[PDB]
Amino acid sequence: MNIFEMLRIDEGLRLKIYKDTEGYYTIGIGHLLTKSPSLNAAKSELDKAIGRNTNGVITKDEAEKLFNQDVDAAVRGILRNAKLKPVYDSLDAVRRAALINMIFQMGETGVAGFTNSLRMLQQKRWDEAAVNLAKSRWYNQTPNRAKRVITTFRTGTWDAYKNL
Repeated sequence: MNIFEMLRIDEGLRLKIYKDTEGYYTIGIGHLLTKSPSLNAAKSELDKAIGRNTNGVITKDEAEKLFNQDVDAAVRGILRNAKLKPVYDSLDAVRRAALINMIFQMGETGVAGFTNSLRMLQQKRWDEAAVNLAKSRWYNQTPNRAKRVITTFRTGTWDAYKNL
């Protein structure tokens, strides 16, 4: 268990281009390709990102490389966000992955809005943070995933991912 496996499970890994919920071309582990409605355009973007003429199809390895790039971007983002940096800075390794998981799902700005829960996490008030997060829209919208992430924050272990 590592971040890649965690996200592969939570977000799912797609080897072919598809449309996200906002109707935007995406691939791999939730990797947004473009907001253009043009598939050719998405295809061009994809080849660039993968560094291969893929004709809209990628390998798991290529998805992982892609994923790493996103993680890196997420980390740089966190590091320039006054609401997230302090929490991230305080978190142990597994909890960091749980936070990055959230960013993958909702975007940095969206995660940064969980003001109170973030504070609790920074304070190491695990159960309190868990209870607070269980009240969220996010929890009620994608409960299975949210519950896994929450359990990860509560325990600091990968326990929620052991038997899926």
